[PDB]
Amino acid sequence: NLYFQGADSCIQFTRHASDVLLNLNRLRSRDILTDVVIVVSREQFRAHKTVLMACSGLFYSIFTDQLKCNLSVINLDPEINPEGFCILLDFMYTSRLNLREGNIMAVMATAMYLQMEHVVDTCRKFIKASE
Ligand SMILES: O=C(O)CCNc1cc(Nc2ccc3[nH]c(=O)[nH]c3c2)c(Cl)cc1[N+](=O)[O-]
Repeated sequence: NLYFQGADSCIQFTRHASDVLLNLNRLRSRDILTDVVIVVSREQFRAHKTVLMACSGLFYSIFTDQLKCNLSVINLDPEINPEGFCILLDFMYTSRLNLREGNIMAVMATAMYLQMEHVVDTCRKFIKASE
């Protein structure tokens, strides 16, 4: 699937961006070219620094710091919920946010810590609606 757009009339591929993420998530599943371990409450999550930086203000700041960009292990605040992190990491790699009544507060807190503004705002709206 392709279509035209812009004063260019440039060809755009509809599924290209989502296909790239699908493939990045496959690399993560197979531990191919992963270059960082994120440690949350003694659980370990392998990932790609570029994907993290593309989705999170916190990770953008870390991995653009000339000192911290060389670390292969990054520890998060030990009060961060690991399920909250796993939900957001999955979101980064898929566009899908598995928000539920039983996890929304943890996910929101985690998204605030990671500086994922669109997710925070979304959690706020869903909390607002249920009051
Ligand atoms: O059967 C295959 O081609 C292997 C399928 N698996 C796979 C494929 C890719 N990239 C890939 C490969 C060939 C392509 N030809 C294209 O036009 N685009 C392509 C993208 C990545 Cl990055 C991870 C995985 N993976 O880890 O599973």
